[PDB]
Amino acid sequence: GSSGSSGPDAPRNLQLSLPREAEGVIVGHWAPPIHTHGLIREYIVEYSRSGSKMWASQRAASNFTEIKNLLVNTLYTVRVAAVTSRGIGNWSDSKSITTIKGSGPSSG
Repeated sequence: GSSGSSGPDAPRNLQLSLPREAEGVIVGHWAPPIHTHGLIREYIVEYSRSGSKMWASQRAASNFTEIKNLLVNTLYTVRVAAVTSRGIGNWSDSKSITTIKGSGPSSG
């Protein structure tokens, strides 16, 4: 219900990055869980703007995903969770990453 016991079920080494060829996008990466109740069907990735009660979760075949449709120069919290035949398990150590507005030259 509410209680929670941190376990290996969830992934590790959560490192959020940004595509140098895509704006308002966040590439969340992680590692496989040390162990799992059963065969891992997939990995869900939930994200929400530091200032917004709206979390968006999506399915990811690999150990990473690409969260597009985001605001540049804005703190975004990402979190991955290992899914099993049953359902979603513990949530990985949520991480924060500040987006950027293009990684090009500076002219004005």
